[PDB]
Amino acid sequence: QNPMRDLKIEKLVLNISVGESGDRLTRASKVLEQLSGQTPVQSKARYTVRTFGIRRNEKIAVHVTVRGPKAEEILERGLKVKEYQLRDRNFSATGNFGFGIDEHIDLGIKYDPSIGIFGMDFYVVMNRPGARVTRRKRCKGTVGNSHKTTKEDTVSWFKQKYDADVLDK
Amino acid sequence: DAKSSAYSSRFQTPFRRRREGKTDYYQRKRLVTQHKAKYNTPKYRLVVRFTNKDIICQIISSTITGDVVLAAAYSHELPRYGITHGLTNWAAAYATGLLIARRTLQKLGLDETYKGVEEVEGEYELTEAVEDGPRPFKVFLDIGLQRTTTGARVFGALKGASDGGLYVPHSENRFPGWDFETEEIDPELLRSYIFGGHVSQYMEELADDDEERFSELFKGYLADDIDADSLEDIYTSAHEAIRADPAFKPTEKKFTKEQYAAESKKYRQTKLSKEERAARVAAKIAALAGQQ
Amino acid sequence: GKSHGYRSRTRYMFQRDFRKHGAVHLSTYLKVYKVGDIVDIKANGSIQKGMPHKFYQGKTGVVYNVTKSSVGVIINKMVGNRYLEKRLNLRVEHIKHSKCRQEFLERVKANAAKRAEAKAQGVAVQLKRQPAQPRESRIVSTEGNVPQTLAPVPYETFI
Amino acid sequence: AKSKNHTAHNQTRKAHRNGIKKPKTYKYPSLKGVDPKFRRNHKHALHGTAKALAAAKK
Amino acid sequence: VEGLRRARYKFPGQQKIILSKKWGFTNLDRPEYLKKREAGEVKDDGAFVKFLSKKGSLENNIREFPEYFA
RNA sequence: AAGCGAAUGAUUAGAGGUUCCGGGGUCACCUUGACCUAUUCUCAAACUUUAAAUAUGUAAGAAGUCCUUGUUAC
RNA sequence: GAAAUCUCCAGUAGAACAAAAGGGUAAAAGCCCCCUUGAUUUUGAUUUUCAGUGUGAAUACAAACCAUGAAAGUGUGGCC
RNA sequence: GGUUGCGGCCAUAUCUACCAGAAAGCACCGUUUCCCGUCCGAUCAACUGUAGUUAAGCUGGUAAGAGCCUGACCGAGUAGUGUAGUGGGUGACCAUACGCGAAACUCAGGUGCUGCAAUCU
Ligand SMILES: [Mg+2]
Ligand SMILES: [Mg+2]
Ligand SMILES: [Mg+2]
Ligand SMILES: [Mg+2]
Ligand SMILES: [Mg+2]
Ligand SMILES: [Mg+2]
Ligand SMILES: [Mg+2]
Ligand SMILES: [Mg+2]
Repeated sequence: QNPMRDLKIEKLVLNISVGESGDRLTRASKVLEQLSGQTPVQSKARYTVRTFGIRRNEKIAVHVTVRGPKAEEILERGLKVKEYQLRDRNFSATGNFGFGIDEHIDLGIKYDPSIGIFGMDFYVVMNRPGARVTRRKRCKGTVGNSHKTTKEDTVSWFKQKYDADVLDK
Repeated sequence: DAKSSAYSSRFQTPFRRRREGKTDYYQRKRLVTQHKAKYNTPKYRLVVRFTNKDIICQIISSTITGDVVLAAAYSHELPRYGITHGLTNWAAAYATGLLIARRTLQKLGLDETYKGVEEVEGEYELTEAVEDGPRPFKVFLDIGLQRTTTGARVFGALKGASDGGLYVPHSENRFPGWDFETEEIDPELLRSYIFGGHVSQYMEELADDDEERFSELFKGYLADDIDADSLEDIYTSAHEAIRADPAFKPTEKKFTKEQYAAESKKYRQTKLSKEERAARVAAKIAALAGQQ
Repeated sequence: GKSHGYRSRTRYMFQRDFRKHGAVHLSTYLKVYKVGDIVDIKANGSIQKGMPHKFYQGKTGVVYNVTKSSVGVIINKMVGNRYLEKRLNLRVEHIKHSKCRQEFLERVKANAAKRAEAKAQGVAVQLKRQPAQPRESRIVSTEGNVPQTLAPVPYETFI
Repeated sequence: AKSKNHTAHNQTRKAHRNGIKKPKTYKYPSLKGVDPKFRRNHKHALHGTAKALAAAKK
Repeated sequence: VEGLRRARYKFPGQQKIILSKKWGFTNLDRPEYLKKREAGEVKDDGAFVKFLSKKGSLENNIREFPEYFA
């Protein structure tokens, strides 16, 4: 209908969350370093609950953000593991989606410290050209309703190339 | 969703230009407010603004009814001086600052004195007040919502205007060639970027590296047969032409504003009157009540 | 015990107006104040520096000093059985020009012009203002306006 | 023993028995509290106008 | 009337018994409510009623009060 | 004084919207609580969009107004 | 998992701003980061309490000397 | 008349939904050698106006639209209130006389105006 009205993978955030901190976080950092190819960022604790074994500001998690082509190659690598099987859930009403995997270290061979299974949260953010108007410092504005990414638009975009299906089991 | 009526009634809107995201009123207050014991002395502001495709350089004072432009200079008028390419790159911003400086000094008759840095070297300099003569014209840089970066184009327009012979206070902390690890300037690097050295060195490197992207970018240089080497020469000749006549010849303005008004008056949807609004609501009822 | 701090009993006086919080508009900062200008005092609770004490809210004074961001104002304050001169250092935000003085100057200009034109003819052209006068006589016709009205009405509960 | 704590009764009658008075304006008020920079330069400006008038009149 | 006259004895002071000219608990006179009901300007609700006004979005004013506009 | 189908805080009553929010009740049940929506009765010294009366500040000129132009290190 | 991290949407402040309460504050006065010592020197003027005494607290300048910022500017302790 | 830059007043300007927009401008938009900033040229920087698109931003229009604004012998001279009486009433309170005088409500209309400079079938 218009080339500027095309879905695109704006972002691919990649998250790991640990109940404690230490060498678990450090290896949670190398597993992100090897795949993304860039330094991951660790996260503080917003507040302490004394039931999940977490204290404020102790670096309990790690996550890294990837964009452009690399987000596509990583996404296909992670979706072949799921065999392109997602649900009716896992697609947010704002047009983003995501899933989770565990122990894909059998691909991307580093020295392979294969001592410890890591789960891994893929979340992907979809946008069309013009998302800059909501992020730029000057004259920041809000995307019009027609241009907004929705869950149906993301589902159709997925059911196209990436040749997948949803709501199944 | 679901904006409640009480939310709407109790909502206080920002100032219009804050809603539009153009004016920073925190910075504008300190930019504009004058010492009350200088009762009616204007405080002049070098507004430097970058769109895509253009650089707007204006000297602006403030009144209650609105702002006043002492002088205006634009990057799109640089063709009549010699630069038709890169009308937004850092050297073009320098030439626009040089232009607004020479133009404002000519308008105020303060150009025989305060001729500024005639020969560019890249050194850090201020318009010094002459002995027993008039003080240099005072202007303070305004950059709006632009972030402050060592090497940003606003400070290139700042540098050009300073060299143009108007007094604009500034440090050298944000020019290209400054190092945070070693607090000093690179006069040679600053000068080279003033004369387009960054983009000229780019097309030099790009030409050998790969010619297809050297044909996509810098297509216009190829089109009119401009080498990288001549970019230094054209900027030098353009600064001299700017110093020759900064007079601002305006456009001949074909199709006078009355028929601009006439032609653009037929592309705006007219507001429907209150009677026609009653007709529209009556028609919507009547179609709905027609028993299908 | 009792409490008499500087800003006591200012809960409402130093309120911003409703839907009128935020930054002060630039007109208040671009207004010029000279010595002898008559100004009104109204504190802006957003600007905590250079505030008038709550006694001076609504008082009208004369500018005697002009500094960078502020104005010196002379106010006459009734202390016991006499008035005392008070000098206030107020930032421009808590200050506005009084429209009484501007309108009196307008009358002074109009008096001058009327005097200048009267010197051509018509001595004693009544420069002074006058209190509102009793009405002159008049004739009220009934053409299309015949008097017609009823009496007081009976009592009904309406509830 | 207890007694009255405070009252402004009779206070306006006392205040008015000698006619609450205005502060008796003058030409040339005190330049107390004026900005010192202005005040310093006003001294020299007045010195110069004194010289000019004295030369003009003699 | 008798119920309220018997309740008056439990209150201090003076109380009066007034027959209202309003329809039930509404703020409408009896003929005014009658002409606002015979024309479909009155909609039943839980125990009170909602009224039709010429203000607001039409779609709501037809979705609600569908008997009107006939 | 007014207001509460305006914010805050109180407060009566039902309507509509069918939600892994301990409704027992099929394994989609008039016999359920909340939450949201449009309504409804009643309130506030330490609530409020509004907002009086009375009281209260200033001005109503020669120490003024207009014109020309002398001083200054501001 | 209702409460761990990650992403987007709405969000006039319903948060936060050491401490009572009230006022104020949204490209901030809140949060994070960089730099700092103006929480400094010397006098006077002023506001509040008021006798127009003191004490406290505060305001606007002046002469220095500085901090920060690209700059206007701001800063003579703590948003009031 | 459109548009841009800088504004003044700061909703008649806001919010929701939906349709339009010639030219120019603005915009989205192409790239990462350079100066700079990132976990990430997303933001910020720089470079080419080149590869493209009015899709969005933006502007305007529609809405018995919400909100907002203005008026009304709308409610209402009502509530309240200054002054007075050896007025009424056991009181609570109330009436009257000379003055001032609301808010809610109900209709009605309206939905930015404007300054400086530049530019545009
Ligand atoms: Mg700033
Ligand atoms: Mg107190
Ligand atoms: Mg005693
Ligand atoms: Mg009351
Ligand atoms: Mg602080
Ligand atoms: Mg302080
Ligand atoms: Mg990009
Ligand atoms: Mg008596």
